Amino acid sequence: EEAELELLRQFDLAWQYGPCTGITRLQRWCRAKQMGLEPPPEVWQVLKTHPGDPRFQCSLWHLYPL
Amino acid sequence: GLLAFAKRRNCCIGCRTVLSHQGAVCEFCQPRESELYQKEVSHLNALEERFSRLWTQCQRCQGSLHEDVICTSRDCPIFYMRKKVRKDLEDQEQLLRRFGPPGPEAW
Amino acid sequence: ADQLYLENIDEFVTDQNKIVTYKWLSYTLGVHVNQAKQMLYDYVERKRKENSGAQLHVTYLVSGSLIQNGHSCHKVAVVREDKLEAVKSKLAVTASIHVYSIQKAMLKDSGPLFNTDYDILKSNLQNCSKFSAIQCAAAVPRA
Amino acid sequence: MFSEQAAQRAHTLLSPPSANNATFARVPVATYTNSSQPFRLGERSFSRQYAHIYATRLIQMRPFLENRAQQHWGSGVGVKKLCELQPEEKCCVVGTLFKAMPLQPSILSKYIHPDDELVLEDELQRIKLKGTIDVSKLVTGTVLAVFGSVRDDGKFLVEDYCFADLAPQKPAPPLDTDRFVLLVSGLGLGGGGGESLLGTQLLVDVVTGQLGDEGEQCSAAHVSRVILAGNLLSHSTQSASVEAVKMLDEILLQLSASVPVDVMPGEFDPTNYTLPQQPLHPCMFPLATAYSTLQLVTNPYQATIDGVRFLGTSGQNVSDIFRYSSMEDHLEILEWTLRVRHISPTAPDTLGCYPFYKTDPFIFPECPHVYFCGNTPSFGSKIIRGPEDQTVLLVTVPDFSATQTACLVNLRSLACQPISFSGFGAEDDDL
Ligand code: SF4
Ligand SMILES: [Zn+2]
Repeated sequence: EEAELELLRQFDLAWQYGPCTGITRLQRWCRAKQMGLEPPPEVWQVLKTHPGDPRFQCSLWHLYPL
Repeated sequence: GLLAFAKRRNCCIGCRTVLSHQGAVCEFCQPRESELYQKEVSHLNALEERFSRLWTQCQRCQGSLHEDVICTSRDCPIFYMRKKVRKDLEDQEQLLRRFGPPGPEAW
Repeated sequence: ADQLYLENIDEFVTDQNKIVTYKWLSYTLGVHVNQAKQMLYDYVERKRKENSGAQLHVTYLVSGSLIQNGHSCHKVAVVREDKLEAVKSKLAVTASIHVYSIQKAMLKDSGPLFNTDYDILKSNLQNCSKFSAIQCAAAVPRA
Repeated sequence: MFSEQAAQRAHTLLSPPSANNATFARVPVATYTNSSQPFRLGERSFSRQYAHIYATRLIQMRPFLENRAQQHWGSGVGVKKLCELQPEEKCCVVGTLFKAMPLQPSILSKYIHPDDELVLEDELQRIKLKGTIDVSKLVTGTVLAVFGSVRDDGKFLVEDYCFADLAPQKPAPPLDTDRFVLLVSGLGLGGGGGESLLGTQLLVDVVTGQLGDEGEQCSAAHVSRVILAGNLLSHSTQSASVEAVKMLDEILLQLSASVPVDVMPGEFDPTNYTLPQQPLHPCMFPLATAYSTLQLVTNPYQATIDGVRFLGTSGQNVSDIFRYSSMEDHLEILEWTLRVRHISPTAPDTLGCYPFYKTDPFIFPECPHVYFCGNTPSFGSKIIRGPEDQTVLLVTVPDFSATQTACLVNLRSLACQPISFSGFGAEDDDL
């Protein structure tokens, strides 16, 4: 923790995985894996050792009335 | 405070009588259900047409068609008029699922 | 036999002053459709050979192929009593001729010939494939 | 085809009554498979934005255009991203169009104007385009490859450009005895004349087996299916619609007695507005839901009818392209839609759709044998060829309320013949 919260914030702004501020984080991870762009096997391995926490399993701007 | 402790009583679409069970129509107002389905699908149809004209206008005012919109401009009518149609559509879509589905989906 | 439907048509047409299509005369007398067309042709031939000056008007149906500009279309028309042979000579191939209706006093357009068939359908709604030449098998009331 | 066989016998009906009259049987429909499952939407969550659709469109359409620009301009390839371009160097770019037209209405008849620009756009930035390219034939939303160089004013000079093209197509088995399929569109129940009423009556009377001699009754018994394609209730003004569903229920009852029927929603029909239109609810048809020969589908309809695979719409993509382009011929617009590998490229920018996010479903994944359209103002049909062994029959279905014309498609020779109905009107040739 506090190092796992920057890896996800770095996965969320890389443009080669998609334009993602409307959906979940694991849905975008599996969308890129289907098309197989290059999802890395570390943004998966922190979404498995946690429960349904809203500060891991949510996009950066999931507040913010946009 | 008290607003969270809802019961969410269902109501007849025809004559507004609260009753037990989830069916949309009332037992006295049943022979008239095709007309009550006809009514309100022309409302869902007009909310669908308003969602699409607004959420693609932000893409042309922003410049790009491939990246997210971030513009909370308080002097634009576009902002917060694009926020309420999501909820109107959220509500009007769920009122028509009182009626069954028009077919299967797992075939 | 013959006098039965001959007198029935002679009271339907000339006394009650009605308009008799083949489908009305097959829902009245409970007859097959082709046999009803044959009945109407029998009546018109008898009463047009007897007298030649009756108060009787006919309308027929002509169907068949055509070529307008290269392409082969299929034209189907409900025609009056004056214009039959010209419509028959415009066509290329002929495929169907029978009788459609008879009248007492002449109409102006094809208005009431839909009203009659519609109204006799309106009360007779559990049977339409009853006197039909095609009898499918998978269409029986199930759901 | 049909009217050739309809004269192949003897004529009995200008005769006095007989002992027997012949009857027949409807031909079996021993194979059918609906494969329109990507258009049936079970969950239907809104609250996304329209940027997930363009991104997956580009990501899926990119290898087709790379693989065609290789064999169309030589394997000495120069394909490059829009940011890595050097001034005045020959390269190939793969991107998405955006047409910048004024006179297109904003929130607060054709719409093409003599000045309007094209812009090639990728995920990161844009660039303007001039040179040898058509300014008014192309529409916003087409993905294409292009050849040229970055000039000094920041613009781009285009020499030639290529589209995605036709998809692969497996061959169909041949048939033994010819079966026919009838296509109708746009009855317009609610307004539109009285000659349309007798035309609709004569059409259902021919197909059900009530009209004509043993030739017509032998030939209409071979018609295996009936497809009704959109715009069933033409409406004069919304703000009438309740009394029209009763008559549509009666007509679908009189057709569900003999044939199998497939019914599709249209521009005015009681469904949603976005483009994968969902099937009609059965609670508006009391009478016709007794039989299991009536079926209700939606807009983008696929099927496999007796080996031959069909795909069609009710004519909402073709008229949308007709609004914001310069092409007039509807058969040409249908073939162009086939050429860019997308059923409706102008969506969403001027034709609304659902906000998908996983995969864009309007990209052709295979090639259909038949491909029809909806409510077009006149009949037309054609056969086109692919680069490989790919042949496609293209039909435009007319509109019944004006022309009173339907189409017969043979399933063994694969040809289409028009059928027209016309009762006599107020006609007197002595004036
Ligand atoms: S909310 Fe209004 S100002 Fe902001 S991008 Fe949309 S249209 Fe433009
Ligand atoms: Zn009630």
